[PDB]
Amino acid sequence: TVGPKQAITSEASTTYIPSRIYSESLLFKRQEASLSAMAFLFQEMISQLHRTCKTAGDFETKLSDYGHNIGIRLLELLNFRASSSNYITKMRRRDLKILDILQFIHGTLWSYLFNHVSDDLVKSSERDNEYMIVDNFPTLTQFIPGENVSCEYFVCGIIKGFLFNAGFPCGVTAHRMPQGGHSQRTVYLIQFDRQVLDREGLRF
Amino acid sequence: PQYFAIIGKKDNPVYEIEFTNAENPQGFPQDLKELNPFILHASLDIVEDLQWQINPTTDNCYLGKVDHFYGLAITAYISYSGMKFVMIHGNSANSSVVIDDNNMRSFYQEVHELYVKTLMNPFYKITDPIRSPAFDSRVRTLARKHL
Amino acid sequence: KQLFVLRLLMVALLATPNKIAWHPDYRTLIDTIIELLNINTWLILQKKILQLCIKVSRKINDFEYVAKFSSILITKYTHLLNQSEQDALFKEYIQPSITNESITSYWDPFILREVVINRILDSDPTSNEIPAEFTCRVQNPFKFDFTINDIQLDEEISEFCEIDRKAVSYSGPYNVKAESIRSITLPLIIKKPTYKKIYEISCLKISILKLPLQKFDIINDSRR
Amino acid sequence: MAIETILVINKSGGLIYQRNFTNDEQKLNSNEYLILASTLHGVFAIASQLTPKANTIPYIPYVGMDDFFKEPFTNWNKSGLRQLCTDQFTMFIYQTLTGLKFVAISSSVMNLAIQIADNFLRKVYCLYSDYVMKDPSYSMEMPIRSNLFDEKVKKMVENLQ
Amino acid sequence: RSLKAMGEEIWKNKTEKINTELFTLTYGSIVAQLCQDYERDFNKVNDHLYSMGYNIGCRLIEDFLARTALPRCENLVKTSEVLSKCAFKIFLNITPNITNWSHNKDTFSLILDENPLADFVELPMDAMKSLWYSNILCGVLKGSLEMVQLDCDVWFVSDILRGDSQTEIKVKLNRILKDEIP
Repeated sequence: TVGPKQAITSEASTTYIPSRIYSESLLFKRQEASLSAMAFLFQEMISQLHRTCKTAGDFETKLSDYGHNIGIRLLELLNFRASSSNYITKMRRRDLKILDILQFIHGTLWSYLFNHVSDDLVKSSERDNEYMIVDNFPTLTQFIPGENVSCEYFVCGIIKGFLFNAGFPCGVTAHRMPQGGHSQRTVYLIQFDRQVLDREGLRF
Repeated sequence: PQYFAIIGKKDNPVYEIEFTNAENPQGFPQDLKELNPFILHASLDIVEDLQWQINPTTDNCYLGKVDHFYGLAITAYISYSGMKFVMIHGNSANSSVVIDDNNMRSFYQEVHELYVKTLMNPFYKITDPIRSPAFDSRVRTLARKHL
Repeated sequence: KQLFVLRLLMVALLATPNKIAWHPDYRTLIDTIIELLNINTWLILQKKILQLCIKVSRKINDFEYVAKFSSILITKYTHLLNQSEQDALFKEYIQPSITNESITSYWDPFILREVVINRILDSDPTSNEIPAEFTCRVQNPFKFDFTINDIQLDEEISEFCEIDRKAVSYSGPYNVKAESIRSITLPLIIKKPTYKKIYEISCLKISILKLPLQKFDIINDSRR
Repeated sequence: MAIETILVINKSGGLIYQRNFTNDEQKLNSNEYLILASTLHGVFAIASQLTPKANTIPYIPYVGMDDFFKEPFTNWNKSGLRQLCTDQFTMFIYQTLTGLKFVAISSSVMNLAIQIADNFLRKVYCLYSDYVMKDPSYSMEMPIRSNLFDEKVKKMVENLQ
Repeated sequence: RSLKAMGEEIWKNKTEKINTELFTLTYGSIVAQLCQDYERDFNKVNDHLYSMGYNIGCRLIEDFLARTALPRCENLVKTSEVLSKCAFKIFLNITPNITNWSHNKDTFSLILDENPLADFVELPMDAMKSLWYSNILCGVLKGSLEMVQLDCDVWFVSDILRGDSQTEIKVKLNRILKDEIP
């Protein structure tokens, strides 16, 4: 009973020290787990959502909401641990262009989620506000037959959840472009809206 | 005395506390009930103006005193997720805040650390008030040690 | 900042010792200050705007808006209007409204719980003559009801039923409690013989010191 | 040694997987493989049943192609059918401790064959665990529908020879 | 040769590593959505996490036996040693140890010093008596152990996240008398 939605309390500074209850180190210890356990939890996720949903579209939106609830957490944790706690630090750039948060994703997010850095990151020549984020080998979903793409939305559900909470609202879809020796390649394309673009249209 | 707040993106507060020096056992005479929520919502406009610009009036997470208004120095801070850490400075006379940027910037840094510790709970979703007494105990010890 | 300076205009107009008549700049000022916050987020500021708007619309003496913004302050009923202190002024801004044009249907339809229509015979010589449904005989039904506001003097008067049969009642002019669920006493249906065919009823008609209003249907379901 | 037709049966029913691949011909597959898989399921129990009036360790030959295992290992069918040997083919069978069996019909004709067979069928058990059991669309005890498991095993067999 | 030695050898061959923090975040999003959509009725979500864990473990045992070939555990103390020393050591990076046997050696408690399934988690206050957080392993510890026909039943007593001193799970088996004919 400290902060309700009803009032504000007034208590004096430089009073007595209160009790010590719960604390934890924010910086990561290096922890590893098998790929099989997270793959088993991932297929159990897709199995339960296959069980309790009717058609493909709202299944995809529910999986994207599942990814969203990791991404909105993950933004502040990765930026705070890339700024460096009780140790003396400061504050990163807190980047605000479009072309460097995607650089931040392709550099740090994919090398945080996985051992390897993300592969390629190109724009679209035919239209602006379309950005291609591509890998060669999806390590979330390498265990499903390749003709289904909807099970690939969870990771781009992260990316929308990484982007909308960072101040750039957008929308993502994913397709599979079988280019080269990689049969599954998994393009994720990011559709922004107009209302952000003219904002950076206003900023020269 | 200082009024401290953390405000959401859809203009709602998740944390609010007011802490005073013990000489004035009652703090902020008559401003506390009416003036201090309204001038904070007024300062949210200009913090929303300066969040998207590049070169201020470096590093964009901290920023100085954003306005001065009825002799009150209003100091802001912008987190990575868009949360805004506006905290005002009152006194009977005028107040100097820029000399405490050696200390108050660090105060905003570990209360940002405390907010990241709050956010990592999977049960705690955003647009929820931070209804935890442990958070109060840490932020008033940080208010004591960063006076 | 426009919100703050319109608040400053309205509080500076509040504190004058003079008197001022009605003028439609006040009308457009009230609609732009209510529409300025996205009311129809933060809730304390919405309370602190319309708690001044009700005082200015009292000082102008246009009772339609103090009735309207009292029936907008009903949205913030269950928190941040404290235990009959601010609800005291929420009463004394609504009693001259309810003795005037404010005849709206008592702020919410969430009053009536699931009433039970049993009857209690006393003879084993008569039991269910025939050739879920109730098979009502010679007895009387029962209702129970609540309100949730911190105010007192919710006053039901003349509770009776719908366009159903000659089921009637007698008198109900008594009170009901503030927070609790006061079970209203025996309504005493004086039923008439009709045809066997069944048809359920939604609710029954209750006035709150007014004319008898519409349904105020049962919670969570129709509860037939 | 050389493997030419693959069969994966259920632990308690008719078979889930069958491929007569690398025989460039058409042989019948419709509905007699269910009957023969059920008779293998019966006669494993019959062959275990009789007792004459009376080890079990395999070896690593680096079969395949980082292999799947780098040590000698153990076996889960002490008293059960292990191969069948005829004029035209030898059938190598290997069951797993949960009750699931794997059948490799091998057209090579006439000890060490048991070692390389148990090593190969443990490797295809590893690819079955790593590529079918992880799949969410695959329900339990249903026919194999994965297209990926196909070129995971075709490449293994064409890496063997 | 010994299981407590060769589990580390399997921990450095054909176990592709992934960060445990991602595993915690996806499990936390699962239990957060399960909390939200069941209208805060916290006794049902332990059953639903058990129903997820049964389908985890009944497919996990055929990967565990494939990655490491073992004979059948001839006594249930060897079951406790493989669950202490290779089962939770290959998949997760944790080495729990066994204590608190029943005197007839039917029941064993798996004391678990730290859980890498819940790092950042703090429970809400209304759920503080009726939600065991890391329920999912219990379904696994039914499922896998039900497929080697050790017909057991798995349940919690206490955990650190509920304010108690320690996390331990007590498992006892009922009957077996069933196995492959070979």
